[PDB]
This record gives sequence, C-alpha cells and structure tokens, in this order.
Amino acid sequence: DKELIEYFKSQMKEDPDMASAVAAIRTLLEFLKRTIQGLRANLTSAIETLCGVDSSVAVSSGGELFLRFISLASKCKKIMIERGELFLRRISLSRNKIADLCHTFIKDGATILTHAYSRVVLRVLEAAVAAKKRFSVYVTESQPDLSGKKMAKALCHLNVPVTVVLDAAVGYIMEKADLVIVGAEGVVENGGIINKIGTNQMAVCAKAQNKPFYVVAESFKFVRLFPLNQQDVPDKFKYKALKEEHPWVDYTAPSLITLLFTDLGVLTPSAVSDELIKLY
Amino acid sequence: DKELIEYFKSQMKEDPDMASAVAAIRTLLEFLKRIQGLRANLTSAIETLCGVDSSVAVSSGGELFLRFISLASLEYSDYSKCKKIMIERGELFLRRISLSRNKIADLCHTFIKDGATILTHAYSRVVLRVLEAAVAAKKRFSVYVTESQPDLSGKKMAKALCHLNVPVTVVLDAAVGYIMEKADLVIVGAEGVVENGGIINKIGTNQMAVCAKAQNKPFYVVAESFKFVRLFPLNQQDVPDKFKYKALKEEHPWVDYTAPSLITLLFTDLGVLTPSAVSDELIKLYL
Amino acid sequence: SELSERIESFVETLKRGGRSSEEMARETLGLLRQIITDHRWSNAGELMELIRREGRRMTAAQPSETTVGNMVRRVLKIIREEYGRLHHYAQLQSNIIEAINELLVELEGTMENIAAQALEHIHSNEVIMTIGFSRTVEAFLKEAARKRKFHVIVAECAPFCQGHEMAVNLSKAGIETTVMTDAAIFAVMSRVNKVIIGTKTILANGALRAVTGTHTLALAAKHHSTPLIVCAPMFKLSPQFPNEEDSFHKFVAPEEVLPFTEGDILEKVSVHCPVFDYVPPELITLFISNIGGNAPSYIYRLMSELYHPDDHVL
Ligand SMILES: O=P(O)(O)OC[C@H]1O[C@](O)(CO)[C@@H](O)[C@@H]1O
Ligand SMILES: O=P(O)(O)OC[C@H]1O[C@](O)(CO)[C@@H](O)[C@@H]1O
Repeated sequence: DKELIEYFKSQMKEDPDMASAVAAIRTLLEFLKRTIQGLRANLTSAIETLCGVDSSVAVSSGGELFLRFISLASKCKKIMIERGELFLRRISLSRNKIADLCHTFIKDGATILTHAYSRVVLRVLEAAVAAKKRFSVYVTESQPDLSGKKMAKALCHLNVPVTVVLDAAVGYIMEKADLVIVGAEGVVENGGIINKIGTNQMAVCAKAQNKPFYVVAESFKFVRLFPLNQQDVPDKFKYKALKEEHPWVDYTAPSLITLLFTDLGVLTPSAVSDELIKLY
Repeated sequence: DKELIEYFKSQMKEDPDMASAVAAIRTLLEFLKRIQGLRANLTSAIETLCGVDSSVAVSSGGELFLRFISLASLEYSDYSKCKKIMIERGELFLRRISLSRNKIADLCHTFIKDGATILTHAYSRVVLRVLEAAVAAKKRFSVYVTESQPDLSGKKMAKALCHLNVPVTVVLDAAVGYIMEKADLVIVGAEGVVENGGIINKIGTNQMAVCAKAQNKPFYVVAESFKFVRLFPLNQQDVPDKFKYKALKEEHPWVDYTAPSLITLLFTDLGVLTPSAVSDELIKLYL
Repeated sequence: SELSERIESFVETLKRGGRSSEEMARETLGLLRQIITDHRWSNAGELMELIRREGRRMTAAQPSETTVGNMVRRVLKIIREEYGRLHHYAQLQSNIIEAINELLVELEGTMENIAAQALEHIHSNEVIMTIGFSRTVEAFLKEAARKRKFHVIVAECAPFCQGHEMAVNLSKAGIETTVMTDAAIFAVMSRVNKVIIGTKTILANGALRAVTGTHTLALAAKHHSTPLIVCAPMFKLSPQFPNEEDSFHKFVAPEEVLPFTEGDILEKVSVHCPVFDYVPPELITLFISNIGGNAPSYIYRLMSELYHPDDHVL
C-alpha cells in the first residue's frame, strides 16, 4: 500500500526510457503477485494511489486497461498474471511499431517541428535517421520544465540539425516546417489528444498553414475522456501534483490532427473511436 | 555623432514610460538644433539610432520625422530660416504625439465590455493605458497576460497592472490556445504597423492571433501614428533581420508579422482603423 | 508454360501501359485464379508466398496502378480466411476458387450498384461537374439521366484531353453537357451544385489519388462548399497511406505538355507532366461505393474487412 509507491518510483529510477504508464503496469502486475474474487477492488485502490503520485493521463489510462485487460478474462489469478505478462510483452514493442510506421512519413530533406520531449518522437527520428533519411528538427523549449532542451540534447547525438526554438515562436517557424510530429500523453475518445501545454496552439497554427500534424501515441494511452473544450480536461491531469494559471496539458481537437501513428497501426483521428469502442 | 547615442540613452533613463520612437524623435530633434546636407546628417542619425535599438518603431518613428520636416522644405527653401521653420514644425510634431496614448485609450476603452476578460501579450505602455482608462471609466474585467519569453515582459506588465486593482493572471507562454476560450477580446500593442495593415509585435503575437481567428475572438491592436512603417511582409521571412534580432542551437527572433486578416481593428492615434484603412493612411503619410 | 508466359505478358503490359480499371481487376483475378490452380503447392503458406511474390512483381511493374495490388491483397485475404475456417487441406484449392468466383461476380456488378444510387444524389435542374473520363461516373450520370434532367460540365483534363470523349459519351445519352478548359474550374464553380469524380485509388485515410486536375477541383469545391461526391468501387480501395517513402505520382513524357517541335528551349526548360494528383480527405464529401455511400472517415473500417493488416506491405 506504501511499498507500491516506492516501487513505482524505483521502476522510474532504473529506467527513465520506460514510459510512465508502463512503469505503472509493471508495479501494478508485481502488486498482483501478492480472495481473488473482487480483486478489482484491490487493484482499483492501487490505480488511485498510482494516479495520486503521477498526474499524467497515461498512468490513469494504461493502468485502467490493465484493470480490464485482466477483467476481460471474466486459480484465475495464474491466467491473470499470464495474460498480464503477455500485455507487458506486447507494449514493450509499441515504440518500434510506431517508428516503423511513422519514419516512412518523413520526406528526405524535410524539416519537422516537434514539441516538448517524448520517447516516441525521439524514436521516430532515431528510426528515420537509421533509414538514411536526412532532415532538420525544430523543437520548442516548452515551459516550465524546459524539456525541449532535454530533447534537443538527446537528439543532437543522432547528428540531426536541431533548433531549440522559443516557446512563443511556433507561429513564426510553422512556415519553415514540413510536418509537425508530437507525442500524445493521452488520446481521448474523439481522436484528439491530450499533450504537454502548447500542443494545441502548435496544431491551430499548423492547420492555419495546412502543415500535416502527426501524433505518435501508443495503445495504452487511449483514455475514455471526451473533452469539448479545454475546460473538460479534468484538474487531475492539467495541474501536476502575479497570479498564475499554469496547466500542464491541453486538449487538441481531432480536426487539427492529420494522422495518429499509434501502436495498433496508422489511424485517422476518426479511426480512434472504435479502437476505444472495441475495448469498451 | 557619439553624444547622440548618449543623449538617446539618457532619454531612456529619465523617461522609461516614453516610447522608444519618441526618444529617437527627441534626441534627433536636439541634433537638428546643432541646407540639404543637414538631411544627410539626419539620415546618418537615423542609421546610428536604429543601429543601437533595432526596433521597428525607431526606424519608423524617426523616418516620419525625416519626412514631416522635409515636407516643409517642399513648401519653401532657405539656409537658416528653413532650420527655424524645421524646429517650430518638429516641436509641433513632437507635442502632437505626446497625446497619442490618451487618444488611443479614449477610443479603445469603450470596446471592453463590463465583466470582460481580455488577453494581452508581453508589455505595452499603450495596452496598459487602455486598461488604465478602462478602470477609470468604472469598467471591471480580467486580464490574462503571457509571460512572453525571453525577457519576461508579461510579469513586468502584471506587476505594473496589479496596482490598478485588476485581476491579472500571468499565463504561461505556451498556454495561449488553452486560455484562449477564456478570453473575450485580445488587445496587443504593435511595435510597428506594416503597409497591409498587419502588425509587427513581440514574438508570440502571431500565434495569439491565429488562435483568435480560430475561435473568432476579436483581436484588437493599439498602435500609435508614428509606428506606421512602410514594410510589406508576405511571410515571417520578409521581416528584415534588422528588426527580428536585437543582437542544440537557439534561434530567438524577437518580433513576428501578424497578417491583417487576423486583426479585427487597430486603435491608432488617428482614429479607429480597419486593417485596410491603415494602408490609406500610410499613403497619406508618404504622399 | 502458358501461364508463366501470360504472367510476364501481364507484367510487361503493365510496364508499357497497353484497358479500364474494372478490366484490370478482372484480368488480375483471372491471372491469380490461374496461379492458384496450375502451380503445385502443398499448403496455404507456400501459395501465399507465391501470390505475394507475383503481386510484388506486378506491383513493382507499375506502382501507380494499384488495382492489381488491391486484387492481389483481396485474394490473399480470401486465402487466409478460407484456410482459417478450415483450421494441407484438399478442398482448400476448390474453396478459394469459389470465393474468387464470388469475387468475380462481386465485380461486373460494381458499376450497376454504384449507378443504382444515382437518383438519390442527382436531382432535376442540377448542375454536376466532373473532370476525367471514368466509366463509373458516366454510368452514374447515365442512370440518373433516365429519370431526371440535369446539366453536366465535363472539365477536360489538359494533357490527355479525356473529358472530350466523356462529354461526347454523355451528350449521346442526352445530358446537356459543357466542355471546359481546366482553367475555368474556379470560374464556373459558383454555378456548380455537386462535383462527381472518379479515382485511380482511394488511399487508406480516405484520401484519393485521381486524375491530375482533381485536387485543383477539390479546392474549388471546398471553397464554394460544393459537395465532392466520389464514385469509386472497392477494387480502387488501396490500403496504402500517403507516405513519402512510396512514390504515388506517375510522370509521363513531356511531349504531352510541351511538344518536341519547340526546339532549342527544350534543352533549358524542365517540363514534367504528372498524371495523378493527391486529394486529401477533408475535401471529400462522400464515397459512393458499390455497398453504399459512406463517408471518408469510414474508409479505414473498409480496409479491415477487405485486406488483412499483414497484407498491406506484401
Ligand atoms: O514520452 P512520451 O511517453 O511519448 O510522452 C509524450 C508527451 O508526454 C510529455 O513528456 C509530458 O507531457 C510530453 O512532453 C510528451 O509530448
Ligand atoms: O507599447 P510599447 O511599449 O510602445 O511597445 C509595444 C510592443 O513593443 C514591445 O514592448 C517589444 O516588442 C512589446 O512588448 C509591445 O507589445
């Protein structure tokens, strides 16, 4: 109950490249290793405490799928841990599938524009330079955590011309961008995405100039929310935990998104919804 | 030639509320106090003054003064009589733009509804005056201001606007598209108004406007008469590198061009203007 | 053998370009039916490798002719679904054949089922504007012309003026037609009530690769908010997304655009002449299929029940 939080923090510690939701799944499944009737009640408390320490959408989404990817099977605890281990085996290969689908969408000599920092966009570009494509990356230093500089330092090792553009200068450099690639922190039920603050005005500018806005999310980031504006995003997700507002996420409408390169194949935004309807 | 720069810096020092272009006007007018080679001296003053500030307003505000005095030389020619008609006409020009912000405030504060919630960019001594006149007319509203990296002028504005007892929020620079639905209208102060009626303001004004037209929020610009520059950009590259730059690689432009389709109205000195109307006025300010 | 020589005959005809799209799909089905009959294969795996290899060479012959690739993928889906329901199976060689025959009668009725929905989308005193010469759209406009009376503007496609024979075909059936010059699409767009076009290929996101004027057409249709109907059957439905790695453009000789008699300036001028033009799905209103009239945003689902996701890349 308390060892769960420190074990989740550990699963952050020995690998930061592993996603937050995947860390939640790993600590959740290791909690499942330790009556099995109504065990959803035990795991729901684990989900609530795990979303307490991490405010991200993916932790309360990917953990929700594991609450029901084990509950689609309905002793049964052994088939539960077997199917859960299969679930973990098939989300360790998400970023590779996304990279394989998405690096073919980057033309040679292109000039992409990305946002804050994401292990998926970084992997898309890592696979694109491994396919002997050459391009340049514009990354916005996203306030307040400055993870644009972290991405550009993590992407300069790939020998890519990367430019840490200002957070305000998206509308300036949007015309110098062939395509926009962002990593979603959660994909809501209408096909839009919930991503680090500033993704929305990246999209709104991009559609103002008809630049394709590509999103590279994963399968476990499919959350059941249906926002209609930036109000409808819950305060659980926006606020991470001289007056200042300071959210950390904002909703991007599905009309602004050209394609999603999720784990389960390339989707139009309209193709997201039944991929949530199927999981129900 | 060097004391010119020192005097311009002094006019910055003992007057921070005075605009950069007005400081250029004052120091250039004193340089005028010290035939047709004098026009060349004033052009050199333009070059040296724009070389140390590089704002659009300085190279436009001083450039109208190269024309507001040379218009009188079209009427008559002399050697020292022309210099004195120059100084009594330049003093009129200079005292006719000391009243600019008040006129803009009187025109624009009637466009803020009671209980509104405006959104503004970095720091404008004109937007601040529009809101100062709007609270002096017993209107109450909310102000959202972006902190507007790299110099954090939004925090300076919100510190300069909290004394007015207005609920002001220093929103993050990335979060314009988030709070944009929480905004009834957008008021920005242009650093220069180009020939198509669009504006050149601090970086991030463009995506404030593009979000605005995405939600049909009115985007109001409060510029002044001397900020009417003769440029005609077609994209963000067409803005000169004189104006964009004040000096894992950083880019940092400091200004960007806002298209005139994104602007609802301009509250300039010389009346409320449609973005088309600006072009006429520019013709009238250069024949 | 007869079959092998017919395979390279088909491949070389594809390369040189020597027929309509429905005939292309029918000949592809006949060829693939022959491949699965006359070759010897133990189980379905070897035959899927064989079909995949031959589809790879027919696709690499003319990559912009995707009807043959689509029908290779449809046969592959049929193979893996008629082997799934039996899971070396003796009757499998028969079973696929019957499904292929059920595909070949799904074909030769594609144009009738698209033409049946003509009256639901064309009204009296309408003005319709089309671009190329597609047999699907002319049957659509000639089934609506039996009952109602309307105007059709056939904007010719400039390099190969092929809207000329379309407007000759339509004027013989009594539709009052207008031939345009392809520069006037934005001009006459104000009058036009619906735009009904055909495609070479419907890509997997609802976008379509069509005759070279259709994007310049769709932009005008979106500007005037004219609905852009697309009449295209399910062999023209290809599971490829518009990626930059694969080239979807086809470029033909510049003699179609700038003739060889120009002379010395031809050593300096770079003439291109593409024949296909990408139309993004947000400029489309409907796809009148042979199974209905569903929206572009449904096309992904039509992929999942036509082609297996392992068969996308061959
Ligand atoms: O690293 P991930 O899992 O791709 O997260 C994607 C998004 O989540 C963030 O890292 C935090 O919001 C964003 O910077 C990023 O866009
Ligand atoms: O109103 P001011 O102080 O004359 O300047 C207006 C604009 O110029 C800047 O001060 C610098 O670009 C911006 O902060 C402001 O938007």
